[PDB]
Amino acid sequence: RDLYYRKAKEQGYRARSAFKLLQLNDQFHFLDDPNLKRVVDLCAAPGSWSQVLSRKLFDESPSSDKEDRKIVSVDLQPMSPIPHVTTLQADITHPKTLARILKLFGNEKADFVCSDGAPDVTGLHDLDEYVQQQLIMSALQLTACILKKGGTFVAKIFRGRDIDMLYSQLGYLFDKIVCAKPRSSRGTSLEAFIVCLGYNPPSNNKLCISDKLSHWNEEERNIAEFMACGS
Amino acid sequence: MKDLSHYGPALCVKFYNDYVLAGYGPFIHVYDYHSATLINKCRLFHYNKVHGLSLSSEGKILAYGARSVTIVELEDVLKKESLVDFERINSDWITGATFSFDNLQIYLLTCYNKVLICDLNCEVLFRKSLGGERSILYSGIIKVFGPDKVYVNAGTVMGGVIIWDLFSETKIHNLLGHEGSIFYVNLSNNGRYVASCSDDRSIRLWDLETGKQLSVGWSHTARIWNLMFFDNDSKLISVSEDCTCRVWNIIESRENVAELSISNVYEVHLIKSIWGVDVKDDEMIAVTSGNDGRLKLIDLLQLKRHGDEETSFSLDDIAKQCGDIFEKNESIKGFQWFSFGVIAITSLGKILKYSDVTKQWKLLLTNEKFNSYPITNGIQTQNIAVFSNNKSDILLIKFSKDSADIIETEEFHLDELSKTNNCLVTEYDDDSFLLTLQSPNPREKFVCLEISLQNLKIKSKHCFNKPENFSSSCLTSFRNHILVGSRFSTLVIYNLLDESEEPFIIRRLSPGDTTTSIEFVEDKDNSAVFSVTNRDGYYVFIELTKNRLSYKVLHSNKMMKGFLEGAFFNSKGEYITYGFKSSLFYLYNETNCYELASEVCGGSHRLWNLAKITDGHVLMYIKASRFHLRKIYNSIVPETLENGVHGREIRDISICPVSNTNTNDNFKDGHIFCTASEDTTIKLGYFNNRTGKVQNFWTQRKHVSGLQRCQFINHKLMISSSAREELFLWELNDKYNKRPYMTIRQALPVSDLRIMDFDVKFISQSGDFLLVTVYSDSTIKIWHYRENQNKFDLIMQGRYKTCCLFNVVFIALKEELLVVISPTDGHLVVYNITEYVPFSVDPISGDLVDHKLDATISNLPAPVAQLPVHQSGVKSLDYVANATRTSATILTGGDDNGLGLSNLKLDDSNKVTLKTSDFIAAAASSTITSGMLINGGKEVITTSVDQVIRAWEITAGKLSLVDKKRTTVADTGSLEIISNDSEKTLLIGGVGLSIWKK
Repeated sequence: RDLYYRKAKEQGYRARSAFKLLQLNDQFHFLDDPNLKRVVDLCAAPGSWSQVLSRKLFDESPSSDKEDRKIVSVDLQPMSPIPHVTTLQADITHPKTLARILKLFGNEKADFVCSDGAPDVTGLHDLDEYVQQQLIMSALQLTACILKKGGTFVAKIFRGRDIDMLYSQLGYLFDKIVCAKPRSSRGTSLEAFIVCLGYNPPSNNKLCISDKLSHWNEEERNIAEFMACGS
Repeated sequence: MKDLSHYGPALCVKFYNDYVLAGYGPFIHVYDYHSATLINKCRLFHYNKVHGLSLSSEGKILAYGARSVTIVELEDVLKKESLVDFERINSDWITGATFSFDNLQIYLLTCYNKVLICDLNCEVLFRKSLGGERSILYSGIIKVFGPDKVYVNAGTVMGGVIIWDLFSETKIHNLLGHEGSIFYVNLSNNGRYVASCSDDRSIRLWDLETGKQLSVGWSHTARIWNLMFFDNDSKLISVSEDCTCRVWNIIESRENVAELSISNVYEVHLIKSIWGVDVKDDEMIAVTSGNDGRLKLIDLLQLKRHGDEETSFSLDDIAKQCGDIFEKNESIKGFQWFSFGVIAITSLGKILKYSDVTKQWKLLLTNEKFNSYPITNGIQTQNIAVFSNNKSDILLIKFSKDSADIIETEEFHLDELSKTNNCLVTEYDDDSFLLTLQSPNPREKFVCLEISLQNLKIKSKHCFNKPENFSSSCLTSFRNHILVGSRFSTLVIYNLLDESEEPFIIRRLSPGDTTTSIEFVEDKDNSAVFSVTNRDGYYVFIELTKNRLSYKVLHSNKMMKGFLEGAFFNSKGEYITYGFKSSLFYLYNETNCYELASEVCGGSHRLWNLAKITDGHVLMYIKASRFHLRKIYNSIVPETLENGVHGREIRDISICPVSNTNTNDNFKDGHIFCTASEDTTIKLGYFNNRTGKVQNFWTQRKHVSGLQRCQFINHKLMISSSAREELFLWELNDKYNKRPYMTIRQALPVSDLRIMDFDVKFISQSGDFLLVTVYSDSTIKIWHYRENQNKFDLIMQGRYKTCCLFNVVFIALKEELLVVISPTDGHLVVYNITEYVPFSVDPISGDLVDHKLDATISNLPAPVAQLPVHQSGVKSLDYVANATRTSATILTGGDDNGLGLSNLKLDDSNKVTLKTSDFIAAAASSTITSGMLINGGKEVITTSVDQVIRAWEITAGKLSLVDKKRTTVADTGSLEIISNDSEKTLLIGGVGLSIWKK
């Protein structure tokens, strides 16, 4: 109901959150690379980050770097279709949605995986923060595989009491872990974004990543470096 | 540092044999609930809140919250301050916990629908789980029916309620039907039913044997957080984000198995959620625990407990007892309550008596003079009915206590009045009362009669001239004067000793129209304080002083909603109010912000009356051709065990600074302070310096949107701001014995955009001051506040660039007046405005001197210093100037979780240099929200969203972290510090409030 909600209606973006990934890319410039070719948007509904992905890599990109470019956006909620985006209605847990995503690429790994997913906050901060690190963890499942080694992973975080756990739990897997508010991010929100650059090495009703990151880490906290993003 | 008190989210509550046990942040509170005494506070968890607890028959307490769990002895909880060493951390979030049937194991339900069976040291013995896909849970309970019959009841994110048998690891039901995530599941004790609730706002009743949905209930208007069966599984109680607790009947029939039927709605917590609930089947009492830190006791039989709470009579019911005596179109037009019951009068002047003892009505007498629009008044204490009409006729009747016999009667006609349209009465002294009568002819007199309480004869008659815009609406007496409430917020005071004296007229006390009550509160020296309510919701406390009279407004506020018909103080000094919101009568504790009773009246509510009785009130009213009697009994148990604070973010806190003034002695053991919240209110209260106990006084409601700042700028002035250019200057009065008072003195002129911050500098001894405000659009304005004209004059305006400006501060060094802002680009920007404002700076501690020139709007000069400090927006800004006021050190806490220390210096030629002295890049894990310098700049306390309070020391301009301590206050965003005389009191705000000592 702020600035960005009318500026979203003015540019045909599905939600105000579209500017968080834009104001993010005003830094890091992970979407201004002409070599950039395969991206995954997880928990994408209603799809404003996928629009930004479409506009940046097709509508505003020379025809010379549009080759093999492929955007697949996933949510368990059905999404209205987006030009140049393949929308999957599938669970990021489930079996062939990793194989399925991989088929729609030339079994090439993705250069960049993003997620702006968040459940509606309850007002109970410990629950809201834990639920958010749930969704980041399960999102990390597929990013662990499909992402090309040395490739970016972006996720929205609850920047609260236990965030320093998540950073250190993520120290094993990235070159430089960054944390960013943009400026379309409401002051009224504990919101921030964990922009993991340089995918480094992963490992080698059952056990999941949450419990094996909890396996190794455990009860330790580190502070990721901070990065403001917009201009 | 030591933690002293906490008021904040209280997640669960349990009845246990005359105790209430409350999970209250990371503590357990044990109360004796019949007296509302806090027996002990015991900290169970280092930082986690207690989400759930239960007691074994033998006094062991099982408690969990997030990943924390503990088993602890009720005996210890009663006498130990902390038991955190018994806390254990499980790897997964714990959704629920219960004792095994014999209390030798515990069963832990995780958020992934696995049950850990543990021993009484909380060590795992084995795990039970289902086969199939994982389930993520937002709720669940383990229900123990017998030693081997344990049901795990899982509420999934996807909206299924999974009921499975613990020991066989066998799915019993997958209850589908809800539309959102499941936020609570419970089972009836008799094994018949499941109840679940979701954020689809429905409650669903399921058959546990068949797995079928029997009933969907929709009453709650927001997400539902908790529910349970009670009263031998015949009722359901639920508790919601809508701040209501709702009771439902389980109605069982042959053709449909059972159905939910809404029964009662209680609004019992502040915005917003309610988390805990439990019912004591014995006494039909409920306890609820809220986000606001309030613990509420609810009488589930407020309308049934004593058996005479609700009674109604139609005119036919009455005629069956008096006989067929009423004429066509004749109805009850007035009524009063006395010891024996009701005296009423009809539109044709029939006077009727209803006996509370016998339940019988009878015709008492007829007076045909009062078939002309009769009005009813009374002196309830002395069984005196007052009847008037529009023809200047009065009839007074006195009745015997039990007998109700007419023992005195008097009648008269006032020739001074042609037509009469209003009659008011008030008590006067031990032997008489007052009666006023008024007419609509402007040159007729306002008549006040002094009448004997013994034989109802006229002792004296006084005739006053009416001021121009005057229609009397209420009456009180005080010494030898009468205070007459009038329309247009007017109050006229007459002198009963001299009807030729010019009245003392107080005009426009509030934006409202009809003055509904004037009630004496207290007096001291030559001043008396009165409560004055206005029908449109405003109430004012005025101070009347005998010097000739003068008056001062001490307090002003508005009710949140609806008509305000009166207000009084109870025996505990709490401001009680009553009125209507559309159809609904309310009786409301305005000091602590909760409803005492409510009743649906006749929409118009043309005819109603309230009277005090022993152990409560009687509300009389006409609705839908019925005469209704509603008895409102004093609560069988206390109203609250904790009153609570805000239920939303506390964005700022300010302690009223210590003074050389006449602050009352009852406040000596503590401090008056304000909290300013995102709930748009400012709460004025007090805390005890040794115990940290908080008491509420007022909740100021002027602001339209969420508060940003509030600060006591001296011992009696306070400024608050919000957005949409709300900036209010308030005046505090703390001279009287029981409570402080606060009133608006002026609002800042307005040009949408918000006032992000402000600072003030005082003009020597004037009580005038300069004000700087900075706005969301980068604009900066400097104002002169002139006391005597009570106005804000704009004397400078400019703009930084285009980004928001979050903090601003006046710094006076040498003879220069500096303005320091902290834009969201992370710079410290300095302006030297000395030459462009008509004021002078005294060389030491920096006093302004008024040159008394006329107001021109200067333009803001270009900055004299621009220092980049932080990488993003600066959330906290503070400074301390050295002994010579030649330099000041500036402390900034950033949205980049960095902490910066800068030096602002002027040389012998008065040129400004801003140099940064140190910068701690990882001063916190998340946003730093507060940073205050203490002890002459030698130390620092910071607050941050990571809920770690950090203390720093500064040596040679370099910062080092010296102590750290976690708080439960989530989203920690406000901090206030006061010295004791050195030792410090810290007030910590976010979602909750904590008081600490350093």
